[PDB]
Amino acid sequence: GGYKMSKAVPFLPMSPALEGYVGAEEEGFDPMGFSLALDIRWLREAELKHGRICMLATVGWIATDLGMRLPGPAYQVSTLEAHDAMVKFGPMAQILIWLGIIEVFSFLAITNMMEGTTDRQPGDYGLRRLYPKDEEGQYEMQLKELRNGRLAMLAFSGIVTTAVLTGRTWPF
Amino acid sequence: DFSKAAFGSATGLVAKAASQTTTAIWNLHADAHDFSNSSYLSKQVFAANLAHIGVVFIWLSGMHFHGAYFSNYLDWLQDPSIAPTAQQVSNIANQSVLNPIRVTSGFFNLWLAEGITSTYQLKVIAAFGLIASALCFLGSYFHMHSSTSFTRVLNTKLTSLSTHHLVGLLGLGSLAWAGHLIHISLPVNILLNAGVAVPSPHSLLSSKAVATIVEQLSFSALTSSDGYVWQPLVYSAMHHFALALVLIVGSIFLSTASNPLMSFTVGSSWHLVLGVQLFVTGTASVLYAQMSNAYPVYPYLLTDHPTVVSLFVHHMWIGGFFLVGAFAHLSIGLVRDTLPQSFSVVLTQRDIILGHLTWVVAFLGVHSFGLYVHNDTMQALGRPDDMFSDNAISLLPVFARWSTLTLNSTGSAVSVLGVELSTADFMVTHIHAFTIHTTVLILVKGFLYARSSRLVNDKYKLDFRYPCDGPGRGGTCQISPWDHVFLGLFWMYNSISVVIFHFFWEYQSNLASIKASAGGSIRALASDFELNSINTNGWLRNFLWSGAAQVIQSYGSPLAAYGLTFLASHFVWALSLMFLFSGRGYWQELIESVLWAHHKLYVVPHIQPRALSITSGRAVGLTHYLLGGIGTTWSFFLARIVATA
Amino acid sequence: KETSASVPFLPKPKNLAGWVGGETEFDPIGFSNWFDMKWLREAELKHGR
Amino acid sequence: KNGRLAMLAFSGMVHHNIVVKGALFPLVPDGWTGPEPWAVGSIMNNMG
Amino acid sequence: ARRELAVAYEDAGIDLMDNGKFAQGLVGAEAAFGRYEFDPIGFSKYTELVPWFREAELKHGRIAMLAWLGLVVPDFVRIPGEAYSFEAVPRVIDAHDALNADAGPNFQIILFISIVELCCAKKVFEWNSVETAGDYNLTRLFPEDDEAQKQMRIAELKNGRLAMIAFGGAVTQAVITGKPFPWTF
Amino acid sequence: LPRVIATGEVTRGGIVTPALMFLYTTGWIGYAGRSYLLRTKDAAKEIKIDVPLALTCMTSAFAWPVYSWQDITNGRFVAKDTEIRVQRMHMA
Amino acid sequence: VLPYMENIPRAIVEKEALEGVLAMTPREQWEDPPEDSVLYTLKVYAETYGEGKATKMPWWDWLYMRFELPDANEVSAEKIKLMEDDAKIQRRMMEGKIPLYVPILGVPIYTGMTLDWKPEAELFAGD
Amino acid sequence: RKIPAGPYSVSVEPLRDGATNEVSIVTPPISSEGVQEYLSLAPVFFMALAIFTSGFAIEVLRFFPDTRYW
Ligand code: CLA
Ligand code: CLA
Ligand SMILES: CC1=C(C/C=C(\C)CCC[C@H](C)CCC[C@H](C)CCCC(C)C)C(=O)c2ccccc2C1=O
Ligand code: SF4
Repeated sequence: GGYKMSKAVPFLPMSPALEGYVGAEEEGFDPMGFSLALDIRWLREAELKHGRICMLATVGWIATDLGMRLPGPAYQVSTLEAHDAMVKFGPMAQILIWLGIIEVFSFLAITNMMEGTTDRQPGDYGLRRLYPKDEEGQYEMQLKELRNGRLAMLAFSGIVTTAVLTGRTWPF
Repeated sequence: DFSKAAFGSATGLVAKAASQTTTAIWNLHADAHDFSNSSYLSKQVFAANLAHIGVVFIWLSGMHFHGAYFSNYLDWLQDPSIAPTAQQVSNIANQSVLNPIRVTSGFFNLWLAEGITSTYQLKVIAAFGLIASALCFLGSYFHMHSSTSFTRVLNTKLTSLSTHHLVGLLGLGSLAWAGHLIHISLPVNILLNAGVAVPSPHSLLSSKAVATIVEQLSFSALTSSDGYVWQPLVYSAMHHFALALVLIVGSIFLSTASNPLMSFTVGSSWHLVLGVQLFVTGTASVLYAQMSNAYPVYPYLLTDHPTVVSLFVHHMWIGGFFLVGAFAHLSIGLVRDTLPQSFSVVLTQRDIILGHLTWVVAFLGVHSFGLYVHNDTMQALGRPDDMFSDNAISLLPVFARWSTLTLNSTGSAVSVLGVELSTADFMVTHIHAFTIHTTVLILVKGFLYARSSRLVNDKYKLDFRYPCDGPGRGGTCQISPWDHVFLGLFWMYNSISVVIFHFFWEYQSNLASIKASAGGSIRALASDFELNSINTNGWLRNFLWSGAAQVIQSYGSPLAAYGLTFLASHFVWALSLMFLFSGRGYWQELIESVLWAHHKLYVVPHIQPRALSITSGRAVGLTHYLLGGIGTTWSFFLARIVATA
Repeated sequence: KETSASVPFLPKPKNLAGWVGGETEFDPIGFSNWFDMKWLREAELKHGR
Repeated sequence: KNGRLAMLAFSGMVHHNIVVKGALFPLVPDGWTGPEPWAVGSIMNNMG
Repeated sequence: ARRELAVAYEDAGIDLMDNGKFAQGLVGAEAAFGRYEFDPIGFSKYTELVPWFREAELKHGRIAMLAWLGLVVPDFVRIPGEAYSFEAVPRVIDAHDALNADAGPNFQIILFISIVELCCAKKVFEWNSVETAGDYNLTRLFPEDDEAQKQMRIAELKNGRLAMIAFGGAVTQAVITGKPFPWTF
Repeated sequence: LPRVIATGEVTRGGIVTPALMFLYTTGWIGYAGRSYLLRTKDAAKEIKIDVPLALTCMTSAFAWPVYSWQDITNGRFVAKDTEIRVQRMHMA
Repeated sequence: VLPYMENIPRAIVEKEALEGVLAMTPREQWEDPPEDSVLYTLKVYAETYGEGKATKMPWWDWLYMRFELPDANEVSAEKIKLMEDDAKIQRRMMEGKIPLYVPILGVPIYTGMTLDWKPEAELFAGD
Repeated sequence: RKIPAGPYSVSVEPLRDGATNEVSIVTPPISSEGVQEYLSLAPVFFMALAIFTSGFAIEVLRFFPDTRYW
């Protein structure tokens, strides 16, 4: 009759800030109501940035702990001490500089989408490529991106936690 | 929207041509925190308080960060006798001489009293301090922009506020600190004093550690628990537990149904609460300054003399400043209230109270400084037996030399604290009393002559801060309660400067006396303070000129920074003299000539150059005077006590 | 609405319309809106030369 | 386009000569094993 | 008449009126002989927070039921693993001060309870009425009709209160005695 | 202790080159400020700095020594004494 | 009394609390309380809540209202109105005879005697 | 706004009916134009200029200690 409920948390009404977004029509999981207090566009931007970063980080850890190593004597360090040896070596600051450039332009994207100067969607950066033309295909692809991002966030969290606890490669 | 309103004060400043002057900028700064009476005044006050709490949390996080990364805290743990340094100085310009700066804030002793043994713990505390500061900033934002009006907290919900502060904040904080002491600050100090390594602090909360290793509840433990660095923590834990119990019990056994702020407006109620709170905080700061060297509470604290001196002097200065601000805000609340009929008895005994205090101040000043000048004259005339000293006319403080009472199972503090007083102590204590009385005279006069006076009869129409009423009636400059606080700040500076001089000379005299050797047991007088602090010449020679050798011969040494700050403090203090002695009109005419020079070259600034207003000039002069004097004393004390101790 | 050809996630910068290299309309920060385009083009050409 | 390319290229040449501490053309000398870590202090050099 | 939660939330919030009944018509008095409208102190007079009181009572009863069961069962069978064996932790009350800290299990349980309680905090504050109270939409085997629903609600309430009191005297009966499931001396 | 030779000879530790460098830098500063005030004849733009225009003036004041002298000799630098607020209260 | 102070639910404010608020508020102050007065917030919550008006409110708004409204005892108890009446009678009397306090330990301690501070001959004489 | 709330408030009106599933973003409604205007203030702009000048002097002193090229 009313108060469209969260399909994930069935005892809490879905936050109206979730309407029109990818993960709302099937999950709608906002129990703490962050979207009620924070701008849902910013939250989606943060979620997708985290998901993409974690999806890169998970495969990076997989490669580094499987023996995939760049051809250099300085690069022959384990993943645990990788982000101390590479910090001292220099490339960590280099990656920081380039990601800082990319993130400054991402800041421009965010501070242009909020004022309406662009019709840019939160996670959108313009990379269509493997993007369906049909709207249903676009929605399903965005849902796949979000689910993979969340899964890899949790996966990388577990990977780093278990690797620090018990120093091993990855299957543990 | 909100960003637009962030510079809203500047937009209003430029909107009207009347506010396109530098005086408008100075007013914008002076009226920054002067939250005007409105429906959201209480929200503004509470949010500002929470923002200040966040700022203090930033400061604490920075201090713990310096302890973690830029301090020799571990080396100090291994050897408390070494110099505690917690501020690295990079090699820029030529400042490399002072690279390790001996910090005298007592953070090392505090952290040792907290059971902190690893710099990782300091890193964690710094991170949590940053988190707490972020939370405080979030809460301050929220309260300013989205929360309750808070207008009921001082009149309607004052019972709830007071009861919460009594039970929850104070009592529960004391109880939690007692638990922290008993559980991780006592055992860690035990295992450090015994040198038997320290486990993780959480492992002490195991119910299998010394908590149940032995159930004996007195001074008896493994091997020989005879550490006297540890007993002050035991006493502190007992004190906190007892204080929590008495606070919790008395809060529910107290009336608290008496709010004296019913008759005051919300703004005046806030100002009066701020005044009484400042009075309490200032007297608490002074009490702590006395008790820091009166009673040992931190591990290896008394051994670190620069830390003791710095704690005493800093807390004395803060107490004096807050005591002055107490009367400042009492005056603000009285003069800004529509019907402040509550102070009717004191506003009707205005002249009686003021004149009796005037006689008290006159009597104390003539007597104390006449004892000093009489000693100076007699010593100059070669009449040491006519002076006021132990070997002469003796002004023995008899009222000090008695605390005997029925025992009833007590000890220690049942006496004069094991210290004998002499004529010099009597005279300097009377000097302290006179200076305190004069500061109180100025502040009380500002409070009483705030709404009206025999000279100007409508001073309440002039608000709290005004330059004057005019050159009429012979001259009415400095009649405002603000100007009375302005003069009381100078007299507080004088009082606290004499107090810290007395403390520092007594401390150095005691250090020299205990450096008898061991065999030397007739200190006669010696006691350089007791023998020489009876003349103004005695002070000028054996304290100021004598101890200035450390601060003026500090060039090329790590105390060269203290020497440079000594010079800069003198410079700022003479600049204050510039601001205080001069007047606004002259500088306005000078600026007129300079502005003609500008206009001649088509420069023509539109924010018209105006010299500082009369009150602004007085405030700048007072700020520079306090900065210069306090900085001179700071550099002098720190150089003297670090080089020689 | 209109977006820059080079940076699809940013608005199309104005003042780049009639210019030699303006068809790619690359100006994320947007010095076009702040400064004279003639001076910016002169500076770019001089730097390149 | 040539101007932009040469601006970036000249910056690269200068900083290559900085990192290698040598001539531009003998790129990545024998036994390179990466550039030497940068000298002079920083906020992270004093354990920031 | 369970009033499916989606339409039940239409009357949520802090109700300011008074139903005129006992504690806002809550199920639970429902004693053996008649109705035991207990409320001796008078917390039910504070009518606006009566749904809050029901939520607190239901949460306490559920946590109790689980805790009494979870200090009865382990005295018979333990989880496979050396850290939970009958020799490593001789008594169930020792299980608290046996793992804790950096052993993992108890901290994980606390973490997950905190997460599930923070996620369901929007149910307690806001979205909480007289009818909803403790309804977390876990009905499933909640019988239909109306009197059957009342009987199951009163069964839950009586069992929860009984388990609260039982757990109290159980942790008490185990600290003063240190014995298996029958905690008699 | 090494000395500074302020005679005017171009020597090691002299004053002519530091004097020229400072004078150029501060003429740059003053001309940038004066240009901003001339192109922003408004107290609003004084309290609220027009950052593009301010930096335009700052980077454009590099030619101060020659532009200033051209304005001085062409009458656009100084102001006629009869057109500015000059002190004549004595009724001169 | 005023129409909006009629049949106010106990949830918004207690009956004793409402009576105390009215007792401590001047009669002419009603019908238009100042923004910073307790009666103004009590009025604002008196409408939009009760009888045919909105009978429910969100939990955060309930917390707001509870923070912004008195709770009868210890805040608007009859003893508090008695003390306020005593204080106003005191201030009325001091225009005349003044109670005698003495500052003991720096705090004025009431003695129990009331002075004749009013001059015998010249009312406005300062001596 | 019958409930007395401060100017520039992100607070919903506390006079609401039964629990509302509404979106009330507690974040300051700032503006990019407004932020740029604020950072262009004379205090902000000139303190940033002073910081830039001071840091430039710091770096010149670091990489060219003393006046070695006098
Ligand atoms: C709990 C402490 C506290 C609080 C909350 C307040 C709050 C207030 N005071 Mg107050 N005051 C206090 C303590 C306090 N005071 C004390 C202790 C004194 C005695 C010294 C005073 C003396 C005082 C006077 C005389 C006046 C106020 C006024 C005010 C009001 C406006 C303040 C303002 O706009 O300043 C804005 C902030 C500043 C001006 C800060 C500028 C920096 C100061 C001037 C010097 C700091 C120098 C610094 C320490 C050294 C620099 C470092 C060095 C190394 C270079 C406000 C209600 C004014 C008023 O009208 O009240 C209604 C007023 O006229 N106060
Ligand atoms: C105000 C502080 C002060 C005090 C207490 C003294 C005290 C003294 N000075 Mg001295 N002196 C002072 C300042 C002071 N000096 C200063 C500033 C100078 C520099 C000019 C000097 C220069 C000086 C010289 C050059 C000499 C002294 C000498 C003396 C001694 C004798 C003075 C004398 O004849 O008494 C006179 C006293 C009185 C006339 C009585 C006045 C006090 C009465 C008792 C007040 C009573 C009030 C009463 C209780 C009110 C209530 C009444 C009501 C109940 C009815 C005496 C110890 C002489 C000496 O060598 O002796 C050791 C001496 O030759 N003084
Ligand atoms: C000098 C003076 C002025 C003139 C003061 C003015 C015009 C204030 C402007 C001074 C500027 C703002 C100084 C800026 C700071 C200095 C450059 C020093 C700080 C920075 C250095 C340490 C590098 C008064 O207006 C005045 C008014 C009433 C009584 C006495 C006086 C008074 O003595
Ligand atoms: S000198 Fe200054 S403060 Fe004194 S009366 Fe004249 S104008 Fe007022």
